[PDB]
Amino acid sequence: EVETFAFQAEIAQLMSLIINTFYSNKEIFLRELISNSSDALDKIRYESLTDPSKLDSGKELHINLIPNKQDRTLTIVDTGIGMTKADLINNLGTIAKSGTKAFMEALQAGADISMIGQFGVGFYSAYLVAEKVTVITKHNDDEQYAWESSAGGSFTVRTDTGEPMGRGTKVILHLKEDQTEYLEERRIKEIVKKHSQFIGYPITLFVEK
Ligand SMILES: OCCN(CCO)c1nc(N2CCCCC2)c2nc(N(CCO)CCO)nc(N3CCCCC3)c2n1
Ligand SMILES: [Cl-]
Ligand SMILES: [Cl-]
Ligand SMILES: [Mg+2]
Ligand SMILES: [Mg+2]
Repeated sequence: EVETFAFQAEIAQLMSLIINTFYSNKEIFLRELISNSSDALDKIRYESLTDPSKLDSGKELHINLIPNKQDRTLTIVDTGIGMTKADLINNLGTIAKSGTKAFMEALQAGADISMIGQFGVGFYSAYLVAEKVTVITKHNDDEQYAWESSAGGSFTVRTDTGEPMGRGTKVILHLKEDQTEYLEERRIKEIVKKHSQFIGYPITLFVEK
């Protein structure tokens, strides 16, 4: 079964502002998702220091970037702490309420979309380049879930039946027709060097073949 939920009103409003505002500096989306992945890897490494069994689900701590020109997708894979069902459906949302509300105050008072990260809501910057986002995730304490939204006020959560990951998150960006530059090898490398040169984990760009 697939469950369907409404976004909270303020998040539906942020998503609509990110989709509708003319704004050319779209490349900042990659920094925000790599920064989220780095947070998740920090959390599992920290927890593993007092409880080594947390790494039984896998020891490697990395980020892979996987462009696919045929499917028009860009996938960010990490082996971080992953997210529970309750994270996906409400807990990460309730923590976002205040950053979302403040970011939207800041934008009306002159701030631009590139400061989204400073409010803890960088994930939604995905919607600068993607018409749909799929988030496949596995936390030690829960089962594998797929989250998915094409915006429009709702999102879905289902149990995931495909290729089981051990622990961590796959973000699948279904790119807009005019945003294929972000599948180009030299553009991904330019963006990673410019915005995220200082991440404490290996970032491997997979080449297509
Ligand atoms: O890059 C996107 C994928 N990842 C996985 C990285 O492994 C990711 N990580 C987040 N975090 C770091 C790993 C522990 C959880 C936090 C995180 N945090 C929040 N929120 C808390 C704010 O800090 C709400 C605001 O976005 N929301 C996320 N979303 C995306 C899917 C669920 C819905 C909203 C989210 N997503
Ligand atoms: Cl993760
Ligand atoms: Cl609908
Ligand atoms: Mg990510
Ligand atoms: Mg990810």
